[PDB]
Amino acid sequence: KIEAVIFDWAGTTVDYGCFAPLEVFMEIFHKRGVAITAEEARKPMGLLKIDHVRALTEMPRIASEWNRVFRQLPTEADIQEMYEEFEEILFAILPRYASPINGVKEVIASLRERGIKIGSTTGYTREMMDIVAKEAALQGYKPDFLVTPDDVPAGRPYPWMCYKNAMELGVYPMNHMIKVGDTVSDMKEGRNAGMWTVGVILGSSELGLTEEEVENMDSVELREKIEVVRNRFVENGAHFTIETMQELESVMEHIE
Amino acid sequence: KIEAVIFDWAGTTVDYGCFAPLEVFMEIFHKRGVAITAEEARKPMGLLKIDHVRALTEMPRIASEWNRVFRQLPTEADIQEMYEEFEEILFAILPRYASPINGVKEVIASLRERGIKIGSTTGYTREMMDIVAKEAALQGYKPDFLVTPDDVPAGRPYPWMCYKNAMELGVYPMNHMIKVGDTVSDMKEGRNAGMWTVGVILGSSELGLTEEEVENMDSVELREKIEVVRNRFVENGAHFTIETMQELESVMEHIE
Ligand SMILES: [Mg+2]
Ligand SMILES: [Mg+2]
Repeated sequence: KIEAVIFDWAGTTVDYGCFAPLEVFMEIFHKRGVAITAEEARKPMGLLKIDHVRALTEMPRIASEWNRVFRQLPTEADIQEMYEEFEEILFAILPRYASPINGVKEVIASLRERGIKIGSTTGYTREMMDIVAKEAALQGYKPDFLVTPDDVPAGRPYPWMCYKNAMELGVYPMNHMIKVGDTVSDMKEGRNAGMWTVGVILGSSELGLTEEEVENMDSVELREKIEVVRNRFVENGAHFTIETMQELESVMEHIE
Repeated sequence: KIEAVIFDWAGTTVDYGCFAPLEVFMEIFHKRGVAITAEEARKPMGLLKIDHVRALTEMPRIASEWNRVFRQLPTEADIQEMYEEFEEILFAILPRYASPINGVKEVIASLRERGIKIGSTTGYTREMMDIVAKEAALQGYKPDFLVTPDDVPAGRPYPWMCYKNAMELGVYPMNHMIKVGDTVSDMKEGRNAGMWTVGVILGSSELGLTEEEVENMDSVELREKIEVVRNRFVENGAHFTIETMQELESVMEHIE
């Protein structure tokens, strides 16, 4: 029997498409003269903040209208500088990216009515979680427990945060707990903690799309884009994969 | 691949038969008309010494006599009095049982120069451990890290103290570590946390015999009482079986 399930935040239970970072970066470039495509910015997603900015600096169609504007090429100070402005802008807007993802509520309220327990981990800092968590409760969502990289020696990929959840909820053989996320980073955490690990595709920043794009998109442009993400999960630990949260119960039943 | 070993304290790395509590466990009970056997008092060994006494009240033979000299089953006072007394009598001799089982230091130095990290769990309360380590350290042993039942929500059988060691030593997968102790409760802690669980016998508590009592020991008596203990372990989740701790450096290479 699994006695607990452990969730991630942006891309899984909140922010469909996990655009929160996306708009900060977009702005940190628009505001400087350069306009950058949603496809440009969501490519280096996955690296650390600062390595995501030197990456936007080495794409040709970008250096090439920066040196049309400043008539020089991007600098180590320009990179050191675009980074500083990150936090503020993310704080500024975070209260707009904390809507619980569609249909997530109805499954959670279905897990508790079985006596299952609910924890969560994130990459966001404790000071960022002070906001997300607040607006999510207003809009309907509050896990049984919450941990951030600030409570442990190190964040994802290490399994430290998952162990805390085990202690706090009072559950112990780990393979008695399921872990659910929306990125490569999330699959690794789960394996390194000896937990059963799952992945979600729709609205998972890995996919990149917006609820509306997903519904009006061409039945064949969609299914092939999906398959890419499902492979990427699998190739990184993923024990199982799902399109939406509504199939989670079945992956629990499977496990037995 | 094992990067770490977690050791118990009494009867595993220091004392030799425990005993530091044995005599303090039988009087507090003799003082009240009840009589308890070294075998019975030695049964729940390993718990937090607060949880231990309690287990001695929930033994049907014992209760059958807390009800013979008193109606009343014992309750919270019959329990938090014998304890109050226990710490008084024990806090008077402790520093006499902080001596390393013969030739264990000799192992621990060979495991270190081989890069492995050594951590530990126990049943003593932080107050008590503060004393025993102080002496142990003088007479040879100070491990890399110590975690007591006072630093988490509960004690052996729960896996919380081990997860901690892990968090603090920097080792991931929970099977890259080897758990080692001298009681039944020690065998469960180990498997409840997904580690390699191994018990020691000669100089333990479920053998509760002396160093020199074990020298002047026949052979048809020695060769058997030791199976009586090698069978009490395995029946409670033991992966391996050792007679003295010079045979550990092998059950390591074996796991591979
Ligand atoms: Mg995510
Ligand atoms: Mg012991």
